[PDB]
Amino acid sequence: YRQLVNSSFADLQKP
Amino acid sequence: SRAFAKDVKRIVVKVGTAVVTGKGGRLALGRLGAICEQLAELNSDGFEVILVSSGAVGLGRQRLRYRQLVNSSFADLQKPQMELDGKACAGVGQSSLMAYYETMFDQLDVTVAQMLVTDSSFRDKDFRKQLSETVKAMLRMRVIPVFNENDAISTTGIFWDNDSLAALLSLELKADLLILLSDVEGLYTGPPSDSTSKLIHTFIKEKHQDEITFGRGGMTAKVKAAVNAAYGGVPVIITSGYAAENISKVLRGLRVGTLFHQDAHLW
Amino acid sequence: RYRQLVNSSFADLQK
Amino acid sequence: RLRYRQLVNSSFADLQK
Ligand SMILES: Nc1ncnc2c1ncn2[C@@H]1O[C@H](COP(=O)(O)OP(=O)(O)O)[C@@H](O)[C@H]1O
Ligand SMILES: N[C@H](CCC(=O)OP(=O)(O)O)C(=O)O
Repeated sequence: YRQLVNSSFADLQKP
Repeated sequence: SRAFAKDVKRIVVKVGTAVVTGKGGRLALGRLGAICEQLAELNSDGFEVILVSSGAVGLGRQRLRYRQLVNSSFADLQKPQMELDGKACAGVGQSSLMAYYETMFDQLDVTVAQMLVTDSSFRDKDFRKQLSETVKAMLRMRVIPVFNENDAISTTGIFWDNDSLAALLSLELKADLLILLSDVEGLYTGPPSDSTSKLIHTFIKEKHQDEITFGRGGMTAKVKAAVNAAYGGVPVIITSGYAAENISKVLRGLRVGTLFHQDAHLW
Repeated sequence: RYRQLVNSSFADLQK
Repeated sequence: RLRYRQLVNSSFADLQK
């Protein structure tokens, strides 16, 4: 979750 | 009164900011497509078309903002977000708009070329002739130029905005008409919001000039550019940019828009 | 608002 | 393309799950 909150939408696109 | 249509060959048309961008800053697809189609059919007929477009800044905001949101931490997407630099926007929006124009005109069998001139380089002497030579050659080649003020690199008391660019350009090119395509359907005796005004067919000084309300631009600059463009040749016409057929009926001799003619005292 | 943030979609963050 | 569209239209929490 911390990852999901300090990450950039683009990052979500990359595994 | 509008009788020059039997002579007009070289035409300069300007599309403002509220004619190219609709909702959200994206392109107004139908409006731009219709205007491009009419310009293409005008070019095919034999007229020489000069285009001075605008609206790159909005496209700018759009794509740049998107990129912002794309590369921004989810939580960080709530904290204050910087405002996109005006110059930075221009550098993206001009490219986007020029590419869209190129694709439409390649679909419409017309070839266009990019021509960016900064307004502070117009005091030079060699440019005064080089611009006239290059535009003459490209018009003889049946190629529609798309002039625009270069905002990516540049440097108020004086407003030398897009209207001034179009006016002084048509002063240089020795054109015939400088059509000002805008959201409104012409001049008005005050704001168009209320119902105590009237559409003005012809612009005579000592009947409407210092008797009407004039308000990065606005009609307080539109009128000041149009008067200077008018005196020195080149009658100008202001017409609504929404209507797709407006150019045709303007050039067919019909009575559409407002005239700023140097010999308007006769009419 | 963070609660709302979590609910919204990147699409919505825009507009 | 479809994955991009799915990610563009999803809830943060959904992105988590
Ligand atoms: N007679 C008038 N007096 C004052 N304001 C006017 C008058 N007629 C129109 N306006 C307003 O001024 C604005 C001028 O827009 P315009 O300068 O043509 O395009 P842009 O500002 O988007 O480049 C219009 O949106 C219109 O609402
Ligand atoms: N590049 C844009 C062109 C748009 C524009 O100039 O319209 P105007 O300020 O004359 O109403 C700008 O300089 O603001």
